Amino acid sequence: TRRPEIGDKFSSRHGQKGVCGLIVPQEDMPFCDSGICPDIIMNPHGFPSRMTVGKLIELLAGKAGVLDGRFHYGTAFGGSKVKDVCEDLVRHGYNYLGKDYVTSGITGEPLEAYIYFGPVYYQKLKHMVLDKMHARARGPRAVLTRQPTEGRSRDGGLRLGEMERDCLIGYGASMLLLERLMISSDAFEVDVCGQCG
Amino acid sequence: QGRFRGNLSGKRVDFSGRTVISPDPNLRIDEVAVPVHVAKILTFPEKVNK
Amino acid sequence: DIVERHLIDGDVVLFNRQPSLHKLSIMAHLARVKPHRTFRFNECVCTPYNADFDGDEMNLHLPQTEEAKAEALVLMGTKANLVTPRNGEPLIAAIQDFLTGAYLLTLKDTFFDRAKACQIIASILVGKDEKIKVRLPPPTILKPVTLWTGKQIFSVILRPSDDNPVRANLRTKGKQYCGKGEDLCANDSYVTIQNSELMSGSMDKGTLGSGSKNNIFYILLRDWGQNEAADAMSRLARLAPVYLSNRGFSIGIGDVTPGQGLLKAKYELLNAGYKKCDEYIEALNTGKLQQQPGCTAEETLEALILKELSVIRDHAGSACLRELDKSNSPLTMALCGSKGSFINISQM
Amino acid sequence: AASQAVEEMRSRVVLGEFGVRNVHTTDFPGNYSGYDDAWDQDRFEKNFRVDVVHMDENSLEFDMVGIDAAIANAFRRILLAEVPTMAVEKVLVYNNTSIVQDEILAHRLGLIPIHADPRLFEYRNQGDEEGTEIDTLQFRLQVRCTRNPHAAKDSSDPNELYVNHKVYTRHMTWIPLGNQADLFPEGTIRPVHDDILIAQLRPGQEIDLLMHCVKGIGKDHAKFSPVATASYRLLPDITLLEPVEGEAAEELSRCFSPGVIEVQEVQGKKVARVANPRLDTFSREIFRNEKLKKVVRLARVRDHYIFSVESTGVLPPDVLVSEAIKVLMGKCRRFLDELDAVQ
Amino acid sequence: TEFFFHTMAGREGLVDTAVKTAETGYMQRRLVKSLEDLCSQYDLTVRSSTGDIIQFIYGGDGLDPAAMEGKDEPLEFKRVLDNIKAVFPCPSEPALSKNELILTTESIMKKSEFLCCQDSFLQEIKKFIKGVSEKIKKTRDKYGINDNGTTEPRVLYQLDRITPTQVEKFLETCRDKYMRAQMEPGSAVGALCAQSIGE
Amino acid sequence: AGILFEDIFDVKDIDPEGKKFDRVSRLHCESESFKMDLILDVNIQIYPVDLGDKFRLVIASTLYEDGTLDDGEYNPTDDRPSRADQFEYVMYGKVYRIEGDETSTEAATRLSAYVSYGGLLMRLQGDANNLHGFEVDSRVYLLMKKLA
Amino acid sequence: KTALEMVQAAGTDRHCVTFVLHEEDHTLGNSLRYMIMKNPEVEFCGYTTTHPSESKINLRIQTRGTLPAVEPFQRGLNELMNVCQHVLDKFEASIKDYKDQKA
Amino acid sequence: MIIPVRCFTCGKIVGNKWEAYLGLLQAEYTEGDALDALGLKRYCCRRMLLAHVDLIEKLLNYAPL
Amino acid sequence: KQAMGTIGYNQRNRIDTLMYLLAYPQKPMVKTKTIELIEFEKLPAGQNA
RNA sequence: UGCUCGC
Ligand SMILES: Nc1nc2c(ncn2[C@@H]2O[C@H](COP(=O)(O)OP(=O)(O)OP(=O)(O)O)[C@@H](O)[C@H]2O)c(=O)[nH]1
Ligand SMILES: Nc1ncnc2c1ncn2[C@@H]1O[C@H](COP(=O)(O)OP(=O)(O)OP(=O)(O)O)C[C@H]1O
Ligand SMILES: [Mg+2]
Ligand SMILES: [Zn+2]
Ligand SMILES: [Zn+2]
Repeated sequence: TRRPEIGDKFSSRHGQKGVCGLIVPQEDMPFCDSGICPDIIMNPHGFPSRMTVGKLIELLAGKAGVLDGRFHYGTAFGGSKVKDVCEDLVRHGYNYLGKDYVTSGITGEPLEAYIYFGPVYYQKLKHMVLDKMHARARGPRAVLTRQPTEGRSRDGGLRLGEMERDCLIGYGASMLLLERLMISSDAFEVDVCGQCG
Repeated sequence: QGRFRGNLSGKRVDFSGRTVISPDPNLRIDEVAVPVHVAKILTFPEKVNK
Repeated sequence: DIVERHLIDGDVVLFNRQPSLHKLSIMAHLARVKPHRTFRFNECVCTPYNADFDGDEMNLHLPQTEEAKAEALVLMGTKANLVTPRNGEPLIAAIQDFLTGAYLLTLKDTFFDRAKACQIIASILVGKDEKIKVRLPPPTILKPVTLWTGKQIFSVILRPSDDNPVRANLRTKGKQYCGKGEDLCANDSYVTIQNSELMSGSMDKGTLGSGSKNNIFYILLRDWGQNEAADAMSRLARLAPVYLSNRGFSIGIGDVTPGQGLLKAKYELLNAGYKKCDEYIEALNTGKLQQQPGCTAEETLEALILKELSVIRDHAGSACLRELDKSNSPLTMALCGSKGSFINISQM
Repeated sequence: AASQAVEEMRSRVVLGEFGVRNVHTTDFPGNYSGYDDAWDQDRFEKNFRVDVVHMDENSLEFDMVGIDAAIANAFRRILLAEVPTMAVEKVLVYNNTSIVQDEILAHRLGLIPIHADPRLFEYRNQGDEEGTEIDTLQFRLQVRCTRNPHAAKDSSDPNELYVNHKVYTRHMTWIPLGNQADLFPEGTIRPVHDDILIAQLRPGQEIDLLMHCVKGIGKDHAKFSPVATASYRLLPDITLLEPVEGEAAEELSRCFSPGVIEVQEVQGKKVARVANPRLDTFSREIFRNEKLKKVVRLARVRDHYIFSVESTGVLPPDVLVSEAIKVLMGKCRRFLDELDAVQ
Repeated sequence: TEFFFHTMAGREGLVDTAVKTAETGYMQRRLVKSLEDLCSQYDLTVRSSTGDIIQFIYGGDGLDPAAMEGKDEPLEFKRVLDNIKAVFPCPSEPALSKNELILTTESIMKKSEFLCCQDSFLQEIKKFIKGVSEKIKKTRDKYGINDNGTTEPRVLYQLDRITPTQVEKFLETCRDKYMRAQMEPGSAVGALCAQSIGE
Repeated sequence: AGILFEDIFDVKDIDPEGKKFDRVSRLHCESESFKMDLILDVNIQIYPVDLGDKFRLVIASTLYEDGTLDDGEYNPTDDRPSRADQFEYVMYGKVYRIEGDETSTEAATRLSAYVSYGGLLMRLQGDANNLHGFEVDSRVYLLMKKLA
Repeated sequence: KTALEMVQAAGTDRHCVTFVLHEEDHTLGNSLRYMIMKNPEVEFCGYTTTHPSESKINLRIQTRGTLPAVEPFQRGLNELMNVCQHVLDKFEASIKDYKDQKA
Repeated sequence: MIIPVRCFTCGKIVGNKWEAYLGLLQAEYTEGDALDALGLKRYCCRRMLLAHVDLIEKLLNYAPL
Repeated sequence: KQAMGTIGYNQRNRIDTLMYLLAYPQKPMVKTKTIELIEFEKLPAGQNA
């Protein structure tokens, strides 16, 4: 039984994949006049570059629906129009654009700009930080080449690829490259004859 | 996957970890946050001196 | 004796993203242990790693040699690799939610009282900045009301304490600069800073971003060393989010809705473009059409139709930009250059 | 004039079409020239007042006049997180054959509020999982679902076919420890709502468990939060710049809340006026009408906060506000004692 | 139809990026494998692993591309002069004329520490000094400023105000920046070039 | 007296390029005694102005009329007889630019002082004789009082 | 071990002091900031959070003259305590008269 | 699977108002009027009760029993 | 295609090498007609927040 | 070895 934490990947049914960056308490969350605190706070900067107006339309339709007890339709090339959900919002006493007067929870003072609140259908993805967390000690090595194994289920270590070697060369760190690729990976002591080679 | 490209030029090493990243502005640009779990696994050999 | 100690604070540690395009894809940082389970770092270093925090997995290596540790800290130090070797442009700079926050902070509309200004200034007094004096700047307006402008609060980041020898000076043009004001632009888009004090202009990607030269952090790096630039970036990353959260910045469906004049202009432009395209079609199909040089008649018609459609597009975009009111979150983020542009706004 | 603008900035918070202005608290010494905003206990005790407008079970609404946004937010946050209560923490399970998962069952049991008075208990020390009479409570839940011996031939509804198929929280039985039976009369220690559906069972399945509840604050976990919704809002004060009459006045009654703007026929013509600005929620629908934008001025009173506190039923909300103020006083006293010990 | 066309364009962009990833990966691999041998020696000559010289001096001048402040230029003399004037404003020293500025520049440049500097940078410094001296002369001719220092409106001296202290600071700063912007011996210039071309 | 400049100005335009900012406006003003043009950013929210307003403006080195230039730090709480008592709108800024007029190619006698009151721009242009005492990197006080 | 004082530098200057408060949050920080900002002898008052993971806050006080900046701290604490006592008494009296007039 | 006891956003007790809501669905009440009669003013509890799917009985149909 | 949620009514008796289930799945408020056609609302894979 | 994924 797992609880959402830092590192869990979340989707918002619009290709806006995200990772939980911080878990703030309830009192730190901003609150409206009715006292509702948001569960998920998403960055607005993701909207202009991606032009996800459909997300805003879905939010508005969902807010109107949860206000009037209906299920609006987001059918392709159709569905409920913006005018209908705006009328549903203005009828219930809320703003016709979703933006509501919100007071900051931290300072206790109202915000200079209204906040876009609304119910969004967020879906959690199978990509978890707990399953993806990996750390490699000395551990086991392969029989053929005495190097760490490949995968995490095999208790493997991370590989310094060719491009990483190129970057280390460009930096000029000869000792670090030597320690990584020789000392810490496949160091060995052989016996060579100086006569025959 | 040959010896030169898979075992000589680029090979696997230990004392390393892989984890998903998350933002944290309260840290300096030259600092990185490491989980306690990975920190207990990745060890550093320190020589005893005076 | 050798003691295999746990990873503690201060250890130099390599941090890398497996897709490596340039050398800045892997850097040596200082490890700080946290109770969570993710690799956390300052978002200003996101541009070198080309990360976007949408599930990217990054690698973290621990050197097992003092010589390797020292070489990593010196050669691959984050403060020592603030600029790419390709063209010298700074990559580690302000990013989204830092360009917009600083832009809204340095706007001429900002006027803070003593309490809010003191709070915003103290928001950065953590870590090594706990052993310095605040040096509260004198207020601009004092007789009617004592108000501190946002530009002074931003300049406090450059020179926090009295003993700080940082004297930043810069004179450049912004993104929305008219071209004739010469530090007197109506939009106030001429950046001018004297003695680490923002005298005129508003911060944007052209001055705080990782685009090219004339960056304030680049000037600090080239004039006063790496440590001062790193401290300024840390103060910015600790100050801008606090003010951005205390002020509030949101986008709604009403921020992208078209106006009545915009709809009328779009209708007229579509009608005119369709009429001209029909005229061109009739001229090519029935009769002789003026053939452009270097191409056939069909390619000439294609070019003319593309020109008419682009005319419609750009005129509708200009009409939408003119009819849009200020404080619009898409327009605000497009002006500062943090994310998006006028083309995306016109399309959406 | 300038004085009117200064007073509006220092007393009112204006809500514009695109953004809100005058949101920062500025009544501080040195910010204003013609005003001595230095702290005065006498003026504060004179101007401050509390007026309760509505008070029923698990619901309170009261207006505070003279307090600031900082202290109001502090009270709200203390009520939300720093008020300690009793909630289920430990779950000992004996042969849980239910379809509902054991961890999910424990999580659902933890969210169930307890009517026990938290002031009569203490915080459990670090460790000590066995628990003592002072700092724990035990609730036994043993439900065995079986087929009804007497039912109809069809019995399509599960109610007639099976008995105890829905394990409500009323099946929880408080088991006294030590002398808790004598201190607490029968019926006091019990679930709050008594109708919460914990799980649903089938014949053959059985749910047997014991629940150890200890004192805790809402900051540690949301299950200790006594208040369901504890918030505060600035008191609106809608003002008319020019007298609005005629049919457009009716539009005002349709632009704002139905209960704030009232139309009256003083001379046979309808004229609108503000009746009760409290009921308005500031939907900002007056900005849609082009003509009626420059005739009204929406504003919020800075030093007038209407607090609405809806609790979960653990204790009446007035005692909750009292305990929040007591917790703030205790924090202040602890810090004063620490400072005195330092010096 | 518009949605279908937009999806077509998006898929075209996606396949373009998919091909570009592998193509540039192979190109970067080849470029780095070819260029990884070069290194900047201590005699300012770039030589290969076998000892053969590729360049007698890197880039013809020997400056670090990472420390290139201007547009393929080591310093922006205008910004440096403005910074020197702003950081060290000397109010107790009189302004300099064109002849005095040229004289003090020629006197400072002929010192020993400026001999090891490259001739092109010194010529650029002389050109910038001559340009700013011509600007000061034009300003003083427009506003009738006398070089004796006895003009009644002293604010006229604030138009183009320069003091020998600021001149020395500017020259020393330019010399230090040019010295610290040169190629540090031992740097893997070939790998840096390969990466800066492949990225 | 530390009065560097003092003159009565009349406003000729409020916003020649439109209502850019809600709180700040770019007033253009002309003096009566001399031909001193003034382009000044003012805060209309706390100090409203009109098109036909006429106001006296004084740029002083110090805020104390006795000549004490001790301005290491300003304490708003301190109460003492100062120059700001005789004016209504007081700003604190620094003269950050002194630029000669480039329109007149020869025999030019006009200068311009650019002062930044925390980003609020003030260009005072006119005869160099009136601008005596203005120096770069010098912090001054602006005092504006509307007249009848 | 809860509230600890820190001088501005090694010189041990009493004008600029930093109080580090443990197991606290924005509530008490903002309340004390508001209660001590009204003190005319305080030039700069400001509270901040080091990191959301750990529960600690840092307040910084810089006075005007030669105040040790510890006396304004105790002054603000006592003023906040008095305000809390007054609002508690007023709320109790209000609830009592409401209960009396309701029946 | 089953109706949650606490609301995600606010925290109002909503698990005890599920079956009665079903009764309001067994009666002639619609969604909106039933949610209003149940005492859910804020839209968060309305979304909690309306968007909830009762999957516990479908699982009990597959229970061992 | 990687969304977490319920699989079917027999997800408890089903034993697979890896299964992800949601504690309190909720049907979307803005549902397409395709959702009603494929009966996705009977087996949601997300929550409305 | 195969394949589905994660950027
Ligand atoms: N068909 C099939 N071939 C496999 C499998 N695993 C490995 N191979 C073949 O073996 C080669 C790779 O061998 P490895 O995966 O290194 O074998 P390994 O994991 O070292 O084997 P162990 O030492 O037993 O763990 C490939 O070329 C495959 O053709 C498998 O599961 N199925
Ligand atoms: N095949 C690959 N090779 C190298 N890097 C990859 C590959 N696939 C994904 N990545 C990583 O993911 C990043 C690609 O993201 P990018 O293409 O810039 O945005 P995007 O996926 O188009 O998102 P939008 O569709 O714009 O929202 C950059 C790269 O480091
Ligand atoms: Mg990514
Ligand atoms: Zn041999
Ligand atoms: Zn709710």
